[PDB]
Amino acid sequence: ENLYFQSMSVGFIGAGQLAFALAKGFTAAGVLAAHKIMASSPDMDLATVSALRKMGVKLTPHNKETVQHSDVLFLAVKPHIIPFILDEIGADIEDRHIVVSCAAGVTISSIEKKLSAFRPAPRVIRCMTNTPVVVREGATVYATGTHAQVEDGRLMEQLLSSVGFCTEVEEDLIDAVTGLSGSGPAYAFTALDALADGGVKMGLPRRLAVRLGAQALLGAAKMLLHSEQHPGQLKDNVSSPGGATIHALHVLESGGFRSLLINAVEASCIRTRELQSMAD
Amino acid sequence: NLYFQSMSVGFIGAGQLAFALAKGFTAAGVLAAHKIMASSPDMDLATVSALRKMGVKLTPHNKETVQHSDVLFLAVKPHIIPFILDEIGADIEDRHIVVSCAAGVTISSIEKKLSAFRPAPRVIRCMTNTPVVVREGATVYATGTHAQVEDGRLMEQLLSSVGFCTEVEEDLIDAVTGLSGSGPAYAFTALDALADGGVKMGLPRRLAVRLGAQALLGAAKMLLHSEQHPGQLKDNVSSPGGATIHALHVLESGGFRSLLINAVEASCIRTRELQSMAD
Amino acid sequence: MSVGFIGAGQLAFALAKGFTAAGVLAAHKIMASSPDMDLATVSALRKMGVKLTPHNKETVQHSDVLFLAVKPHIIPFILDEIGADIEDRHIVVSCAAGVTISSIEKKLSAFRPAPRVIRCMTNTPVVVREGATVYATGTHAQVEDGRLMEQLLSSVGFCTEVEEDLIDAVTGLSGSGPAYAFTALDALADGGVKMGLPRRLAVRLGAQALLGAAKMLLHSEQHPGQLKDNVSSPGGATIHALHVLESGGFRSLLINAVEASCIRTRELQSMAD
Amino acid sequence: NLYFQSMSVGFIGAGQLAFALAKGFTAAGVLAAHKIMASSPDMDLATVSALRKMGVKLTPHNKETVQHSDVLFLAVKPHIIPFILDEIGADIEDRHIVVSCAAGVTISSIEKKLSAFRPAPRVIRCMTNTPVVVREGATVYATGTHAQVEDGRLMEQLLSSVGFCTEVEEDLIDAVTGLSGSGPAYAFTALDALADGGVKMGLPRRLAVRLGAQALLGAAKMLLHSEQHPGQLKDNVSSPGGATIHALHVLESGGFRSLLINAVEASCIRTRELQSMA
Amino acid sequence: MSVGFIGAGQLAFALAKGFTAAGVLAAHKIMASSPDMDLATVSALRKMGVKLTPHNKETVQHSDVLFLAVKPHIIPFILDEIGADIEDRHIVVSCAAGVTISSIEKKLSAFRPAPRVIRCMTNTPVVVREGATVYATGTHAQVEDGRLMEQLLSSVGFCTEVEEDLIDAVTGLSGSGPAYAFTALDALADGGVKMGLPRRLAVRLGAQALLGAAKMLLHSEQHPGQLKDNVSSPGGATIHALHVLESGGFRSLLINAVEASCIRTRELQSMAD
Ligand SMILES: O=C(O)c1ccc2[nH]c(=O)[nH]c(=O)c2c1
Ligand SMILES: O=C(O)c1ccc2[nH]c(=O)[nH]c(=O)c2c1
Ligand SMILES: O=C(O)c1ccc2[nH]c(=O)[nH]c(=O)c2c1
Ligand SMILES: O=C(O)c1ccc2[nH]c(=O)[nH]c(=O)c2c1
Ligand SMILES: O=C(O)c1ccc2[nH]c(=O)[nH]c(=O)c2c1
Repeated sequence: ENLYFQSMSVGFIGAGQLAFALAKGFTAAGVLAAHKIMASSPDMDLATVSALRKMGVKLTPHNKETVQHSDVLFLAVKPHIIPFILDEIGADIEDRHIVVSCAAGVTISSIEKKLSAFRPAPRVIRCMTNTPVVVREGATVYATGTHAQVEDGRLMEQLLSSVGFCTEVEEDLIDAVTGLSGSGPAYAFTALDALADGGVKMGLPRRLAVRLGAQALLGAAKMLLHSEQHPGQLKDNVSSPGGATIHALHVLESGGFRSLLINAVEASCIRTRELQSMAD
Repeated sequence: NLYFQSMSVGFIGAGQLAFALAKGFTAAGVLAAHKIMASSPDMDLATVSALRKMGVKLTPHNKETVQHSDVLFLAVKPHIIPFILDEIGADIEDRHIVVSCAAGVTISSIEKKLSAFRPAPRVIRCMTNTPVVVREGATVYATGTHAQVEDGRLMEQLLSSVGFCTEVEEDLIDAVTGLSGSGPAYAFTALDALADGGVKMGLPRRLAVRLGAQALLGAAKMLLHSEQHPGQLKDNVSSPGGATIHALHVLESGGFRSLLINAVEASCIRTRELQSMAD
Repeated sequence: MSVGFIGAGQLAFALAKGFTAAGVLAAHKIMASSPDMDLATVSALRKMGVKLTPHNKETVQHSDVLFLAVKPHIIPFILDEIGADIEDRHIVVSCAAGVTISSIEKKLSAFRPAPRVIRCMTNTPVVVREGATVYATGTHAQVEDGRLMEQLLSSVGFCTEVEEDLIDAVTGLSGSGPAYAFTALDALADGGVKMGLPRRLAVRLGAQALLGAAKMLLHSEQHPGQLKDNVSSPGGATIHALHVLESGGFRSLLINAVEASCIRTRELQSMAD
Repeated sequence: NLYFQSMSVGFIGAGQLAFALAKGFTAAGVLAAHKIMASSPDMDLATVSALRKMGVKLTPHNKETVQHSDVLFLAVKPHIIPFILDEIGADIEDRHIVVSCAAGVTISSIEKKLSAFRPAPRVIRCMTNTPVVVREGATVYATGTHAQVEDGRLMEQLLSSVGFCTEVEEDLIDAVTGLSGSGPAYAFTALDALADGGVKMGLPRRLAVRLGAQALLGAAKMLLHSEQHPGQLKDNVSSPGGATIHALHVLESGGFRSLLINAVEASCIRTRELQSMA
Repeated sequence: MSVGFIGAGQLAFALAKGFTAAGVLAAHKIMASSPDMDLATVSALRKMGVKLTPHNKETVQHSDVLFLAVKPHIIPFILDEIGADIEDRHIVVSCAAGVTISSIEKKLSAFRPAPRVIRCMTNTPVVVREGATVYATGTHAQVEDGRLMEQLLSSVGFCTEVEEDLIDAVTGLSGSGPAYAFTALDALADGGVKMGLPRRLAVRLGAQALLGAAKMLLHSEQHPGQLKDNVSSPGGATIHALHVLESGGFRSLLINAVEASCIRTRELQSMAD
């Protein structure tokens, strides 16, 4: 509302799944006109690029053009690409820019070190988000850089709140957030596929089983978000004595279900830390 | 702009699912709380204490609920159902729609007990879940022998106000129980574990719970709004060599998918057992 | 166009058989050299019509496109043997797993500047013209070099250009993939035999099943999970079998395999460098 | 080809298998799409939409499919078969060849139900799979008590147009179900996982899927065109100390082979159960 | 002495090849009958010099010792086909797994009293004269019948008489044993290849290792655990490898195998009876 009237220009360096998801989310939110977004990519024959083209997002092979168009500039490329990108358009970053890095593991310090060689006070924000911004139910955290104004963090929270949950964190939490909510949707998609397989095994049509499993997970997550109760307490409320649910919970426990999800968060976090160590 | 002006709803049993439906129904604005009555043997229940605050009428006597109500939800444990039907069978009238939410309990068994008192009882079997309390439930129903077409349409309209609702053949309901009946508990277990993972890697517990729940909510919503297979949506998250595909490997190495299949199967089989013992 | 092979083991035979079955090369325009002129793969190229020789230098002098079909540990010795013989006309195509374009160009540049080098990763089903091939172009490979290589290798299966840093991963997937499939086919046949089928029939049916599913996926726009959903009737035989695969961590074993083959390929080159 | 000259085909059931066979048949040029009729209890399915696109005639009444068909494919679940035989049984004539594709359902059970209407029903039992849609199916069939010599011949020619087809004794069919009936789902599972492995090691998903499918297709063709044992072909692929033999070890360490045996066995046993129940 | 085979699959070929290699029977004094006169095992007996025929009755009329080398589910049909043709002179030797002497004698006694029946459990290495055979004598088998059978089958490997109730267990051990060994040899060769040996050499060395160890044990009075102790030098390579076998439950897998083959053999006969 107030952000739409700001008439912001947004740029994405990188035109893959995350850039498409955010562009789709921002336009569905009405905070940005699609034609006020510009995206660049070295490979213009990607499917995500054609989807962005149909939305009306401006597309170019030239990262400099994205930079010059943009007020808020998202870096949506892989971690090992970031230093080459900063070398290439570092001279084109202006005082008016806010540079938002979405690269997993890449530290504000490494970005500011590159950019400060060109102009002395680059405004940098580090972001970690996920694909459900496309349905305006993302989970986003951000940390502000050395030179990011207080108004810069409030602007970014306003923008990212339009497509889901958003909150400021200290940067040292972001690798862990990556393993939880960055990778989280993929754990859920895996779980939903498996639950549907279970529904089909027990005689449900696939379409119904997918719908029911997804509705179950959505409702449960919303319950927890609207409850101040522990998830174990909500689990207890579901499970009647001797009943169907408690029998199913036992077979999950017998396979170490809980430990697998802990293993997943840890593995994603650890990999995020070693992608940056390979950079560093 | 739905509102059932001439419908009175009663709950026999005042436990978790009764409160959840009454809360969902009232939050939806389709029923005034004062047109809902609930009966319970343990009037010191925490759920029976909350229903009073909403304005739901409470009574200790199942006969009062039956006499007050047109739509009668049977929200009791499965083994109590034949004792309930023995109690109020002679009080069932033509106007009544009896909606059983008892897991596993067949329409045939309910109709056989009620038909000893008055022929043609109108019976609908329901399987729903606790997220109706936030109007995001997953409900299926099957109509009995003597249920009229308007009965099912009315129940679907009512249960659609608190989440997804669709008609199914009765022999699918034990499997629905294993999937969406028990599913929220699988999700609560997963969210506790994901939060433990976040805490292990250094996040505060409160933030970890919030992020994990938001992640699951968003992913579920994506799937419901997409025509794409969940495997395609999974593919879009995982960048080559990246954090997510490394985490997906450790889920696979533990047989994560098989445990969720095991769970649906175990809940379904137990539902079939509970009934085969009722017979 | 004349083609030569340094090395005459399994992969050299598979390419030459595929190329000539494709009609893109005449067998008499192909030359192959081997140290052990007693390998069974050597006698097969003989019956095929390929010109044979023990001298690596003869192959170089007779061919324009030069395939290096030797084990990765022998490439430096081959380059040191023939490096003085490479000319402006030669396109050197290394099929050795792990071996970098950099390492080939370094050895050859000591003899003549700007060697034209291509790195290729292919697999044995080129012998039935259904291989899977990727290639990366070297520093001095001209534009027509890559296009020529794609034209040649597309005649024996799928072929596409990649950045060289993907090739070790390709090795773990389609380079080693046929071996995973042969293992799977042996095991599926054992399962058919356990359940009462004659071995010959069980082999034929399992192989046909795998061929048809692979073709379905290549010819469909749909995700393999969606095609899986279409096979599995509710409550049926297939979804019961898929559960027992999942319970054993079937998917993770295949991920483990691609990872292990890729990592070993990286080790083999690190030991070379 | 004079077998298929004036032949009309009907599918009772409009699910995934009826669609796959109708697509395969029309793609093969054996039958014309308009000469094919299908019936379903729910004309609002996903597959019934595609069949309408192809030009196949659709109806909600199975009696209409029977009266319009020479070769009648029963493409429904095994528990529905006795209900369908009760429904259309009085309409089966001496001209009809009844082809059951239901898993586990025995020729004897079908003949018993149809013999109450007319005494010599011509029955064939079939087990095929979804890759008939690209004419690379794997099909077996067994002929019933009253199937004429030309009947199995016609069936052989029809199903060979869409892939491999051979006659078997009926007592092998449950085992074939576990192997080539369910087989494609094992392959799709394996291809999804192999692509995940490629992605973990840095490949784009689209490329990883293409390479994995091509690897599987090429290996399968190699074995079909070779007289050699699959273990021999495996040995030819594995260079000493190399990448492939290292990957084969980790497959062996997880019992990869036993999982595929388990799968064939579980599918076969479920097929026997579905019949022993119904 | 004239010998016949009803059945001409793997086991019939192995016995006939072993017998004639042993010099105890002339190939022209051997007759074999099969329904599928197109099996590869049938053409091998042809090249060997064995007289072939499709008619089970011809084999019976031409031979004195009559081997039943058919699958266990076909024995009753064979007995019903030829039972009227058995005479005083015939010794009927059933090699079908699980099939009891009782069931054979019951079917044959309906035609002529006192049929002379032997039950045998052998294995494929009779083809190289290193088989393992046990036999049990029937109710009406004379004393010279057992001694003759031991003389014949000792020419193609180890042979001893047993009580019939041990034969299902023997089936699980030496009947199925060669298959366990072939599996073990394939896996040991894979291990040699992983560690850098060429496949042909790894197969030869692994097979020689197994042959020599088996011969050591047969020729020694010592317990296999004691011979194991003699191989394993303290701190050495062998004792490290034995630990990893133990950690995987190697011994229990072999016990599982003998048990599973024995139990299945009992099931197959229970289904027959
Ligand atoms: O590589 C991955 O698995 C992955 C997952 C989520 C992510 N979310 C985000 O905001 N930036 C990222 O790079 C990102 C990467
Ligand atoms: O025992 C349980 O865990 C359980 C779970 C979900 C349920 N949903 C419903 O509608 N009625 C029920 O009894 C029910 C019971
Ligand atoms: O040793 C191996 O496991 C192996 C497998 C496939 C290969 N394909 C190719 O093109 N060059 C290679 O060296 C190669 C090696
Ligand atoms: O139950 C199943 O999963 C299944 C799988 C493959 C099949 N192929 C066929 O031809 N008829 C079938 O019923 C069939 C059923
Ligand atoms: O089917 C089997 O696994 C098997 C193995 C060994 C055998 N040895 C013998 O003498 N008669 C048999 O039937 C036999 C059967």
